[PDB]
Amino acid sequence: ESPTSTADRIADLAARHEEAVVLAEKKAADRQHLKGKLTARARIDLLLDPGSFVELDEFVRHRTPRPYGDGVVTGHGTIDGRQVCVFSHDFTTLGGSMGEAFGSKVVKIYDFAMSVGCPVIGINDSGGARIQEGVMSIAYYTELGVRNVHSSGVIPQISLIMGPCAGGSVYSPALTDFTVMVKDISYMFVTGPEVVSAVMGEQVTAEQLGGPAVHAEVSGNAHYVGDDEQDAISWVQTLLGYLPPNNLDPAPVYDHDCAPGITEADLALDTVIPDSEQQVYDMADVITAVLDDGDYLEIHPDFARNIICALGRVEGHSVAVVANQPRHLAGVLDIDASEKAARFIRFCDSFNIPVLTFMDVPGYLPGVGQEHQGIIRRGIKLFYAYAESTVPKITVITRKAYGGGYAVMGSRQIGADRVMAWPTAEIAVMGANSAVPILVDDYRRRFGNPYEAAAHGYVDMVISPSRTRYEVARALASLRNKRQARPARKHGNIPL
Amino acid sequence: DFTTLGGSMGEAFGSKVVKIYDFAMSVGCPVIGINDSGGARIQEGVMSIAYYTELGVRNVHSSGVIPQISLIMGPCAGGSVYSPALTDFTVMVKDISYMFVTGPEVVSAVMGEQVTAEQLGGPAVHAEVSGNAHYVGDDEQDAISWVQTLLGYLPPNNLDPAPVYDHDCAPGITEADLALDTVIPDSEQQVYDMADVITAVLDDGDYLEIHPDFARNIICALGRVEGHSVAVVANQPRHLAGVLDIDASEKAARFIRFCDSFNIPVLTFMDVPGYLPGVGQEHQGIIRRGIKLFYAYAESTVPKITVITRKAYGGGYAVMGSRQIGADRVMAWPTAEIAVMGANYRRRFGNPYEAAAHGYVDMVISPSRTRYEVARALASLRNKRQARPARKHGNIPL
Amino acid sequence: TSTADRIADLAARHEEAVVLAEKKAADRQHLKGKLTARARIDLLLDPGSFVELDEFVRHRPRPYGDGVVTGHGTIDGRQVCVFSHDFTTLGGSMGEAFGSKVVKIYDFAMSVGCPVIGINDSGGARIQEGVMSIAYYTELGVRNVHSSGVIPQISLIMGPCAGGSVYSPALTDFTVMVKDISYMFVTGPEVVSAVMQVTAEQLGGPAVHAEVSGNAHYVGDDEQDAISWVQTLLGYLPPNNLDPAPVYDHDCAPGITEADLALDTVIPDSEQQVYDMADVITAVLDDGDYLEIHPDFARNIICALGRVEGHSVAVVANQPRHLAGVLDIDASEKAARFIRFCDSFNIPVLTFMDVPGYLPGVGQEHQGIIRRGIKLFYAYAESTVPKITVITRKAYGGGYAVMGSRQIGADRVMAWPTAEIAVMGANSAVRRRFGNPYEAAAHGYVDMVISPSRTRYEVARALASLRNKRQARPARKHGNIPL
Repeated sequence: ESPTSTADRIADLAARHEEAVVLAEKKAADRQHLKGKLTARARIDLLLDPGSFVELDEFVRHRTPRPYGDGVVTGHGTIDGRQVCVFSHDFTTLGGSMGEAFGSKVVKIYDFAMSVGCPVIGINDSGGARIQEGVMSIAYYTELGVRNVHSSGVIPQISLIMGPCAGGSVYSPALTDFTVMVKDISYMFVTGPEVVSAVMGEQVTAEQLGGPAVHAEVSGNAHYVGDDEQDAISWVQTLLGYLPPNNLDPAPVYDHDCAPGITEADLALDTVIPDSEQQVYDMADVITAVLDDGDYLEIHPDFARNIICALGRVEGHSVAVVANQPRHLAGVLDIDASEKAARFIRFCDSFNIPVLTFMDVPGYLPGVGQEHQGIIRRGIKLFYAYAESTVPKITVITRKAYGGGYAVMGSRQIGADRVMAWPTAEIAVMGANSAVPILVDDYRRRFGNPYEAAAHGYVDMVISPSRTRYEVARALASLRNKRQARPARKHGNIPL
Repeated sequence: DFTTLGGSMGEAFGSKVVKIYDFAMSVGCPVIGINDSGGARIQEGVMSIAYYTELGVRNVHSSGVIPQISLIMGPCAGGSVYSPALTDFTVMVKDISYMFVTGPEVVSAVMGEQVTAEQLGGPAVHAEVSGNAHYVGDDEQDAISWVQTLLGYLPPNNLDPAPVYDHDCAPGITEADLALDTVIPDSEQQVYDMADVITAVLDDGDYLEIHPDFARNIICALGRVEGHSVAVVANQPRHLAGVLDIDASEKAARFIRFCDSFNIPVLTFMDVPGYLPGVGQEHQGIIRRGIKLFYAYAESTVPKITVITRKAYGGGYAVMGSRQIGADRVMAWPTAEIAVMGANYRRRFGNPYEAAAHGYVDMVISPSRTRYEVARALASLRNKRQARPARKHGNIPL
Repeated sequence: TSTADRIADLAARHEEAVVLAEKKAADRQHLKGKLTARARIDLLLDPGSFVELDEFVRHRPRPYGDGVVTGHGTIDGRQVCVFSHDFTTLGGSMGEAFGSKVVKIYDFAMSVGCPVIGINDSGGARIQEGVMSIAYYTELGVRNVHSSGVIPQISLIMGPCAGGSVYSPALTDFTVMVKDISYMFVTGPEVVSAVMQVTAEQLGGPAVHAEVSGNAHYVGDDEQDAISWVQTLLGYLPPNNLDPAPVYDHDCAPGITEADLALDTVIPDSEQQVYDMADVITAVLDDGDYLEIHPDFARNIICALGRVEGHSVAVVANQPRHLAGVLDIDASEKAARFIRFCDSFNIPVLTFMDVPGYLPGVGQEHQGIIRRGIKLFYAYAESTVPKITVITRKAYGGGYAVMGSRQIGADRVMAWPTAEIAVMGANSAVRRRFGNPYEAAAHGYVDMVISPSRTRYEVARALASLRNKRQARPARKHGNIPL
């Protein structure tokens, strides 16, 4: 019911707003704080620019307790001045459970984001499906999932996991481009610990089964884990600072403080590669020499540490970095590193971010484990990602460049636009220990260098390492107007 | 030709394969590669790698453009695996073929593992464990025959139509159809063979099965209805109660995306209780890998018909070609149980009628009618046109 | 339970949903001289071709189907989608379940590109559902707008159709009502009389919309005739705006016939004597037959679909038997929308012209003959389908400009020796020297001057010569036609 008078309806609206927000927030704060968690609205407030939030569907209700908003807070705002859409589950209101009203609110802000081409950040903290709504619940899960698939590579999609996330709740995060978890308040699994322990013979805790560390290091479902909710939200904002709003519009360009000439940071790369091939180096020291301010945002820091995927800038422009890391498993490629880099590269290609590869790859990790778990069809994903991509590709060969690993890591035949090799680059069909299908020191002298590849034009230049920053910046600037045609098809058939 | 220079990859060799692949892309016809190689020609150094890469690149730019089929009829190691891995179907032959990125010499010298080539990457390994092999022939005649039969279902390319064959379906109800009224057991812990339903519906009771020895809890096959190519994805309760898991999800997911690329409609037979639980499945990444099948269904635009024979719980029901994921026609049997969960109640909710009340299902039929209604739906959907997101490509989880 | 028991349980609800519901519905509808929703679906579609969807959908008394029968089928072998309100169940009123069923049939028809036939017989909005009903009305309306010119849309009005119920029929391409059993109005006679005293038939009965308002393109004597009318109409149309129209075999005489020669005498000698333009049209079309649109509305103009050599042809022709064939508001809007529809579905336009000018008067000017008569000019100029024009007699000023003259875009314009193509008539220019087509012919504004007996023969040839016509269109979301 409503009042009749105009002033009384304005007052009545103020009362319902008071109940739906101010009251609902006080009380949610009490229940969440005793579990070390923030409220849906506190997270929205930390994520968005102050004063930018426009809340939608504040007075939506389900159709049979009927709290305003139905357990999710939705709307849009800005992050560092650029528009974004937002939803944030309220775990304290009907469990943040997936219902038709809840789901319709999330569907609307997703439709809006697709309509204007802006990113979507989902803040997840849910008790799961709303069982009393029966199959209706499933329908809306599927609706949201379908939008994720139709937004994939169109608008950036980021998932923050800041509470329970089980069952159908895992479906939308799984389809977004980045999933960010938080240290002690989040977990993630399709099937829960109690039923795993009831049908399978396994007694496991929620954190052992699908805690943050599991997905950051073992399954690879988590691209970053924040120490606290603030650290995760900050990571998300920093990531958005590298991305375009959509796959058509340009990425942001920032002012820079790049040295035009040789610096001591540049001269340090002349000694970064050890004399002995037993000794490794930290690729990060190479990467930081090239990127603006020596800084980058690392994707999957704790997953497949034998390869680095990161976003940085050169002369104020977004650049994606993929680099073999000799500090872990000698920088060989394997299943985890290949899927890690493969999806990173395909994402950057969709949103027109050029890829800067630093190569030092001795080969693949050999064992029964790798073959039986499918290194062929899963390692080939990185080949597919490189060959499919049309963004500018610049490749710096620092050391090992053996066989298929060399082929995959942004070689010129796979589509790289500029390939430079240091004199430490060893570009060969295989190492000298493997080439005894026909003394290994002699082979090492003839072929442990880039000059056969350079002689065939497979690399474009062989430079002193200190020139790297400079040449990368040149190559990048020369490639910004690149246009490359794509095969005509509904889509490819990438191995899965 | 393995007997000539080891059948090894070089610039001349490689340029010959480059020329035939360029031709096939040029006229839009399928490519069948027959592999039997000692590997890279090391005397040619990086040249060999370059050409491997060239062929790989062509495979990627042909993916979803022309059907690509790889027969592995011998050794296939190192660089040799790259092109087969990128084609759409890999067919091996027992006793004579194997595939691995790194060979046993290096596995033992680097990892301390003593394994033979056949244990490391033999046909059984790739047909049953890794999934790299979509079919393994007993002999070469059987593998070649399999490849030709497969081609008989497929269009030459992603624009031209698939072949249509002469037909012999009985116009009215048969006893094979009426047999489906009895296939679902009364007792719910008792299973049935989903293959009997599939063979009841398809022409000649026949289908060419993809990945027969891999993830047998799901069936992927090509068959025909009234002479037209139809792709079948079906839960098989004979293995793991028809549960979904990592292997089944990736198997069906790629099958569906390939069929979508070449305009083959997808007919789903649903009977899924849920997902396989365990530390194994979660830590091996069931979230991001199981979701691949959801991506495949939701992305696809070919006609999709779904027959719900029995269990239809939660996310399993969502993924298996529900209407909300994009299916154009969804019919349910009276044995269909469409609910959020099973018993985590059974009398009021163990049936298709709440989903039917919401229009989430289009149809509740006696099973003997399935073949007929499926045929009608398929024929009614051949002119389907559906728009696709504008993008270079999506960002499917890998 | 048991598997056999669930099959039997399903048989019980199926009989409950259709057979028992059908006999009660048939009773309550026969009590008003109307057939059932399912009976009409069965008269419309090919026997046994109907596939019903959403048979057990229920709202949130809960009857199966929620008061509308939805599905798809074939008409004379070609696929069509159909919905049919059941007035006896919950008033055949618009609710969310009801609405979702028609939305699904509409989505399907848009998806496969086949026509939609809606059969309307509704108590209006389901008030108990509040705004939900409006929401769903709107959904359906939007789909009509996005189907407009994409798939043929036909509305059968076979009972009450008031309030929100009028919105979707108004947006379809053809609305057909039935004598004595149907009516249409935005607001009902109750409130209309409460600000004025009127009955439903005088406010919005079929005769009103067939002759006065123009909302009804045809009125059937009974339901069977209206349905037959719709099937005959679909036999002329493509399934959608991309795929070709049906082509039938014919037995056209290859040479000049006596039927052809009868037109040499059809135009009277003295210019105050009028003729029946229909005799010319029937001389040109296959079997002397055509399907007339808006037969009782603006009868100074004829709009019809016929065939030449088995191919669909649209005919727009001035009719001197009514208002001497002048153009007016009603005739302009009728012909204009017919032409735009035919252009959307790639049906060529055959014009027969005998136009002395416009109907004069305060009535016509004050009600906007400028902005509404100009719609027909827009329709001709916008259209890109082949346009063939036969000028039988009067060809005066803007009237001649509008009916498919060559400068407005016609591809072939032939004139009889009785054609008087002039800037204005004899009385207004202050004529024996100008009462003829030859200054127009001398300028090439007409392409040929023929003896009337040649008409059919040249028309057919022109038609056959133009099937591969392509014409570029302005780059725009859409135009700004006057409304």
